[PDB]
Order: sequence, then structure tokens, then C-alpha cells
Amino acid sequence: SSGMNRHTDTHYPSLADKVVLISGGASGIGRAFVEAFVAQGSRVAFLDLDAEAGQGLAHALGANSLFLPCDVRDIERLKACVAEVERTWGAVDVLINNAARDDRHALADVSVEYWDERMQTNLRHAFFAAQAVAPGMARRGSGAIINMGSISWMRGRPGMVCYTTAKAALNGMTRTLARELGGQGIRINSLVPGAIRTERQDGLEAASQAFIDQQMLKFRLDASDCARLALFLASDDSRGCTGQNFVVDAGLSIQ
Amino acid sequence: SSGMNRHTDTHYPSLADKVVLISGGASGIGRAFVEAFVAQGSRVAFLDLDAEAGQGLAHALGANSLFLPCDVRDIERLKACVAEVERTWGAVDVLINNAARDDRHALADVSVEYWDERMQTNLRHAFFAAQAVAPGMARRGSGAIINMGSISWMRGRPGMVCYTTAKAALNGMTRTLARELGGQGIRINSLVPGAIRTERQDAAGLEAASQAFIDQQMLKFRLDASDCARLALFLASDDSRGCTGQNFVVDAGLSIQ
Amino acid sequence: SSGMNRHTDTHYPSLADKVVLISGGASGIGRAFVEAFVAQGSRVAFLDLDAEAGQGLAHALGANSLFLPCDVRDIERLKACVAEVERTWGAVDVLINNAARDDRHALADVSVEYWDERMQTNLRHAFFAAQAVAPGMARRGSGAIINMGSISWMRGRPGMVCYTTAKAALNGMTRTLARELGGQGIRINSLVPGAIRTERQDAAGLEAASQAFIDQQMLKFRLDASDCARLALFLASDDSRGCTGQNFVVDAGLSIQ
Amino acid sequence: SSGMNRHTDTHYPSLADKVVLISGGASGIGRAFVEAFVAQGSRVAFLDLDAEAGQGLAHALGANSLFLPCDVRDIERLKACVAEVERTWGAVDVLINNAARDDRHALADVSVEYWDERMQTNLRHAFFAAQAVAPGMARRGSGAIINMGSISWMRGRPGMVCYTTAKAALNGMTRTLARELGGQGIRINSLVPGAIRTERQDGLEAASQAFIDQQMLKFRLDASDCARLALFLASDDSRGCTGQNFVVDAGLSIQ
Ligand SMILES: O=S(=O)(O)C[C@H]1O[C@@H](O)[C@H](O)[C@@H](O)[C@@H]1O
Ligand SMILES: O=S(=O)(O)C[C@H]1O[C@@H](O)[C@H](O)[C@@H](O)[C@@H]1O
Repeated sequence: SSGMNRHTDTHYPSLADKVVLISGGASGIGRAFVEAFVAQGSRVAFLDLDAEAGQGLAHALGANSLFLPCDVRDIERLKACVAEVERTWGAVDVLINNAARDDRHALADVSVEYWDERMQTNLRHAFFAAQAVAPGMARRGSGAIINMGSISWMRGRPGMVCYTTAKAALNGMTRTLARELGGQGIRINSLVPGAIRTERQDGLEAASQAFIDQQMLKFRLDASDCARLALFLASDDSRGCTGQNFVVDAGLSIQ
Repeated sequence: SSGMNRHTDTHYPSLADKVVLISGGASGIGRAFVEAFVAQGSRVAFLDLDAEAGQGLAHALGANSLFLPCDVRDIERLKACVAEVERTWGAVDVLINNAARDDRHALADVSVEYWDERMQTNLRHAFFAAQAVAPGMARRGSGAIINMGSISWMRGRPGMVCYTTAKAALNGMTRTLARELGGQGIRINSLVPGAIRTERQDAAGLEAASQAFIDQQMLKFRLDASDCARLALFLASDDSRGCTGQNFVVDAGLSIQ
Repeated sequence: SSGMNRHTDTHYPSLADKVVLISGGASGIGRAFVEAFVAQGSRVAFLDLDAEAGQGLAHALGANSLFLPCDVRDIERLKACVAEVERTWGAVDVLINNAARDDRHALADVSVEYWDERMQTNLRHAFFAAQAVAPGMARRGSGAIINMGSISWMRGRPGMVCYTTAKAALNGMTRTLARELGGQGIRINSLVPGAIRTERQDAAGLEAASQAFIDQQMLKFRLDASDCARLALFLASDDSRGCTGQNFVVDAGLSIQ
Repeated sequence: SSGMNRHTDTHYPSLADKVVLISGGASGIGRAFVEAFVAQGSRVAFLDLDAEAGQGLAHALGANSLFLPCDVRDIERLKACVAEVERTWGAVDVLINNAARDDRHALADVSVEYWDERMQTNLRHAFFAAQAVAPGMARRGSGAIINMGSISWMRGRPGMVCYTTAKAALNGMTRTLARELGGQGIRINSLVPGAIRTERQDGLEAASQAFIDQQMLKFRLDASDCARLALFLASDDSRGCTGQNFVVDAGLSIQ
């Protein structure tokens, strides 16, 4: 549907028909992933807590989109969501661990409850999602995982320790998973965005200018920038790339 | 006390009388830290699950050593241990988040409970220990934190996802905490060992695996606990006052292959 | 032309008509770049020392290919090659600094002359080529530079100090040039291959060394020139418009061991 | 002499009597190295182009200091300086490749001559100095090399391409030299300072404040900070450390 952004004019034949699963798929960056892969003729499942946003997006994208309600905190539901995707469409080809919560929080204010919940929301699911997709990928002898990283921990960004720490954790999990699963044909990399303009983000003008001034390239990045990178990392054109970060940040991380 | 490993012949005057707190202090690398700082005239508190090992080591080291029993999974006890150190000796000067569990485990087999507990044992405590020491450090306007890292995740070592992932997490937490707390005078770095010969790590066979480390390393000798302790002393002293947010890798080149 | 490796089935509309300049273009990885961009409807100029290889390849590819003979050590010729490309086709859109010499050499034996020439062959040209393309890019307000990096220095590979040192130098030059030129619309990244099977790299024995790469890699297959070209196309296209200052490693995991 | 800074109160017994060689030793950071190691009872040789500054410093430090005039561009003189140190005191124990020129220069203005000279002044000597000291170290079965790095290339600092590029080059040379020479007992690491206040550096107040605001620790670093790190990297307390960077920058590189 021509009202939904295709994100790129590039055409990746290797993406047609591939089974893509994306967490936090109903808004922002995750929504853009969903749209971009749909536009490449992939069969795209997405998970999200927001049922009405989820169903509206699936309605807009049509029958090559599948919306599954899921609180990623709930690993049991997460593994059921995976099982359901497998039954419908077969083994996942591409997993994008995208779901995350970047609510700001001061070091001194974090309680044990808040820490644990933030870790469950930002880190734990990425591991279990990978664990769930892996055996089916291995049966086929191929598959691709993309962990959404962040330059925040790289730049040592203060004021959201749980989020930055989870993100840092994914940096390592990418490397060890790449080794653990590479022998099975599965490649795992991390897509690492800079400051991406989305609806959810936000004096807005002022903060946007500060990003431009800090960046090497003097324009704002958006969700399309992420999705273009994702398509490449999913396609057969990145077949030899594993264990690695790919940073799309207009230079924000190098200051 | 006359039989104790001092770990180095170096003397750091800035370490005398400093309050040092170390988790997993009763054996292996943690024990070496405790000995080394004691030998520099620091006041060293240490936490460990093993009460008998803890009390024997504190008895051997004497009155500038303080052993507090603590399961680091238990945040409430962790915070009580800190508060007790503070009441005894004042604000902590040096925190070393050392406690960890590197038991091997297969990716495919990890359950939700195993994951959570491994994360609590390897990661969570390091944040809360930091949070507990911070206010007292800030009141003074100075302090140092050392997070024990690992080259395992850097080398993408398989077969212990929870441990390597926690270690990678500490890599990030170092950087953000360094920024968040630096305005208060607190510096935070990660000490990142390679393959350290210890009693646990030990437990040809052993000989063969030890040779493979030497063959893979750039320097052809086995690193031990003392190598870690010497690095820790430097990172605690006034000679590293300006260093923060950073890794310091003591690995004889194992991570560069 | 009907017999030519296209390298990928992907189609990048943004690459059509773009002016692509590639050093060491006549063989191996450089030749693959030339073929791949030609297959996307780019206008591709390439530089190489080997005149007969160069002219045959341009003859095989046709009128959207332009071969300029060039010794990259000779900066004057390098700048003349650039100016000639500019006059033919306009401002370069994509520069790929690919020319290099990875001949093995012992640390202890390197002379002052060998060092200088190896640095001129492996490093110097990449800066001057960048400097030559920059003004034309800036006039348009857009452009992309790709510096061929190597995992060799990352893995601290011995036995070719000048090559690994040049490659490490490019790692830094990428970052500073990205900042220095980004205000003009120019993005700059490094494509960093692992162990690429080529005719030269080839020249059990071969079989045994090839197996050792597979055993050391995370993905159990040999990478080739096409793997590099596919990465290059992405880094040149509008799909990487926002990426700058960065490494992109295509190494099947060889650098993480 | 109590007019010359000792830089630290720490005492490293393993440094007593060790033969230390430092390039660009007569001013700024290099001078501080010379003073600090002298104060630890090392036998310290230093190289510098400035003969009067060199001789004044050697005069202040006494007979455990040795000043050799040397233009590091001249590799022949560099290798003679090394040979002379070896003859006087024996094999070098510690080499600090410090000599460098950080004159600012725009990308478009660099000529071929300027590039080559900057590379000879900033990079080439570090390799040849290492090559010269190595065989003597290997005979003994021990030695330590410290390459002065810089966070400038890490932070992608514009406006001095030759300097930042040389510095980046040393980052790699450290790793490969560590492997090449490790089997001989020689360790090689890079000491990587942030923005160090020296006499040569420099509205000065304003620029100094901007460094404090950018840094995680809110004080200015000085030459002493570098020397304290150098002593550790030279001593037996870092015996197991090789191939690595050690960054002393108050957090400036993580922004
Ligand atoms: O061999 S590495 O994993 O590269 C380095 C070492 O890291 C440690 O934290 C592990 O507990 C060791 O078992 C391991 O040997
Ligand atoms: O084996 S690595 O040195 O780690 C990767 C590869 O890097 C290339 O630039 C070298 O020219 C190859 O000869 C080498 O195989």
C-alpha cells in the first residue's frame, strides 16, 4: 500500500519469501523494519505489547504481515509466538531483536525491581528469541539474527544505566552467539543506530540541532536509515558477515 | 602474616589507610586482591559466600581485614554489608566488583531461571554495590571502582553465554557509570584478565590446556592471580587518578589472535 | 560482457550513472569491484599498474568502464588520473582506495627504503586520492569514500609490519576524514575483509591453509572477492547514506577467536 | 634535585638501574617521563632535536640522565643514538617512542612533501627505534616498549590528518609487534593520553574549561598523569600486559 513507506528503492531478490520476525514491531524503528521487509516481499511476523497499534499496522500491510501480541517480559508467550510463526510459515530466516525500553532513570533511583524488569524488557528476550529460532535455522542450515545495539553505551551516555547496560550486553552476546551458532549456518550481527528521529522521541528543534552539530553528516537520521541497514544484514549480500557491529549514526559516536 | 603473598614489591603510599571493598574476596583472584591491598596498609573488607574460608583468611590477615558473609545475589545483604563497612571504617575508597560464576553451560539448554540467577550472580551486584558506595564517595569527593571484566566475550568464547554476556554488560556499565559519577570525583574502570591460573580454573589434561594458552598468548608464560592484583593496585592508587571509563587488559596477548 | 560476474542479484537504483573510481582495479578484489559496479550501471574508472590487464578488462566491460594506467606511488600521476576522470564524467561519486601490497616481510630485515615504499604503496595514495576527489564531491554536496582496511592488524598478525601498520593507519584516517569532510556531504567508511580467496592469495599446501581459515572462522566457508564487492555496493549506495566514520568487517568471524 | 618533579610518591623497585630510552625527551610529556624514571633510579637516555633544552634537562637530572641530540627524521642518527646507549649502559630495558609533531594542518593544504615529513617525524622512527632495541632485549630475554598513542584518531579529530593517521598506525604496530616480539620476552603496549596541559600547548582558560566540561573527571590532566602510567607500563607490575592500549584521558574519548 502506497501510503506505507517502502524505505528504499533497492531490490533484494534474496529477501523474497523469507520469514522475518521482529520484536517491538508496531512502532518507531520496529515498524519501519516491518514495512521495509514487507515491501521486499518477505513474510514478516512482528511482536508488540500494543495490540491496537499492532493490528492497525498488520491491517495496513496485508497478509504477508502477521501481528502477534506479546509482552517480551513473558518468555513463555515469547516462545509460543515463535512456535506459532514456525507453524504458519516454517523456520524463521531473519530475527530482529528490537524490543526495548529507553525510559530515562538516575543511578541513585534504580530499585532492584526496576533493574530486573528493565533487564527482562531490554536484554533477556533477545537471548531466548535467539534460542527459540536457532534449532529450526540449523535444520535448514542457514539463518540470520540482528541484535539492535546502541551507540549510547559506546559514548558512555549517563542517566539510563539499565538500557545502556543491556545494549552493551547484546554487543557481547552477538560475538559469542556468532561462534556458538556459526557452525550451523547462522550469522549474527548487531545493528547499532545513532540518534534516530521517530514519533516516540520527544525545544525538540533545539535538541535536533544539537544532534546535527555533533554528527559528522549534517542531517537527522530516521527509521528508514535503520531499515536500509537491516535489509542488507538480512539479505544474502551479507552472507559472509558475522559477529560484527554495523553502526548507522552519521558519526555521532565519534566525537 | 609473615607467610602471606604480598603480590608485588612496589609501594603505593597513596594506598595506605584506604578503605577497599572486594566481592568474592575469600578465594582465587579475590583473595589475591585482599592480600595485595592489605600488604599496602589498606583497610580491606571482603564479601564471600564461603564463611569458613572468609573467616580463616581474615584471621590470617589480621585487624586491617574484615570479612562479611554475603550472597551477592541477595541485594539486601549486599547493601547491609556496605553500610556495615561504612560504619566501621567510613566511606569506601576502592570498590572491586569481583564476585562471579563462570560455570560452563550450553546455549540450547539455558532455562529462564538459570539465566536470571547467572545474571544476578555475574552482573546485578556490580551495579548495586556501585550504587551503595557512591553517596559516601561523593561526600568525600573521591573514589575508585574496578569492575572485573573478561576477554571471553571479546574473543566470542562459546559455552557460557550468561557469563560472557554479563562480562560484556560490565564493559558498557563501566563507561556510563564513569560519566554518571565522574562529576562526583569517582573514577571507574574495568580490569580485564585473560586466562588466569587459579585453584578453581585448574580443577596432560590440565597440562595440555595450559600449554594451549601459552601457545595462543604472545608472552609465553601463564598468568596468575598476582598479575591481576598488581593491575588492581595501580587502578586503585593515585597513580591512575586521571584514568576512567576504560578497560585495562592483562592477558599476555590471548585476546589478539 | 555476457560472461561477466555480476557478484550479486541485488539491484541498487541509486548506483546507476554514479562515477566510481577504484585503485588496483585490474585484478583480484579491485577487479571484482569494477565488475560489480559496472553491473549496476555505474560509470567506473579504475587505476592499475598492469596496463595489459587493465586494458583487457576495460575492453571486456565496455564503454561504462575507463582504465587509467597509474603507479599509485606516483602522486602526480594519481592526481592526473583523477583530473582526467573528472573531465570525462564529472565529479567522482564513489572512491575506493583499494591498491595495496601485502608481500610478507620480516620485522628485523626492513630497511628505510623498503618501509617508505611500502607506506607509499599501502597508505599515502589513499590520502591523496581522497584529497583529489573531495573538492568536486563538495561542489555537488555529496560523495562516498571506501578505504580498504584489513583484520590483520586487529588480529596482530606478524610478518608484514608495513602492510598491517598502513592498514591500521587507514582505520584512523577513516574516522578523521569522516569528520573533516562530513560537513561537505562526504561519507567515509572502511571495508575490512578477512581472508579472501583470490588468484594472488592462492599463489595440501593451499588446501591446508584454506582449511585452517575455515576452522578458525565462525562460518565454515571461504570468502571470495564477491563477498567484498557486495559489501562495497552497499557502502556506495543511498542505502548507507547515514553511515560514516565506521568499519564494516566481512570476515566470517576470523577476527574474533 | 628537589626542583625537578618526581611525578609520583610510588616506589617501583623493579625500575632501579633499568635502561630507559625516550624520544622527544627534552620538553613536555617526554621531559616528564625523563624526570619520573630518573626519580625511580633508572638510567635514562633521551633524544631531542633541541640541544640547549636537552643539555639543560640532563644538567638538572645528573649523571643517571644522558642527553643525545637527534633528529628522529634521520634514521641513521637514530640507530647511532641507540647503539651509543647500548655501549654506555647495555641493552635498553624500556623504550618510549614519544617524539611527535602535532602542528595543525587542513586536509586540502597537505602537500606530498609535508605528508612525508610528518610521517617520518610522527611514525617511522617508532618502528626503527623498536627494531634497534629489539635484538639486545631478546638476548637478555626481556624488555618493554611503550608507543605514545593519542585519543585524537579515536575521536576522529579533524585538522591534523598526518598526526592522527600516524597515531592510528601506532595503534596497529603495537598489536603486531607484540606478537612478533612476545616470544622473545618483549612486551609492547601503547600509552594513550587525552588532553594534557603542557607548556607547549597554547582564551587558553576558555579552551581548558571546555576540556573539563567534556571530560568525565572534572580536572585538567598534566604530564605527571602520563608519567605515572608510563612507570607502571615499564615496571615488572605490568609484566603480563602486552598488545594493549592504556588510555589516560579523564574520559575525554568517551563522549
Ligand atoms: O580463555 S578465555 O575465555 O579467553 C579467558 C578466561 O576468561 C575467564 O573469565 C574465564 O573464566 C576463563 O575460564 C577463561 O580461560
Ligand atoms: O589472515 S589475516 O591476516 O587475518 C586476513 C587477511 O588479510 C589480508 O589483508 C591479507 O593480505 C591476507 O593475506 C590475510 O589472510
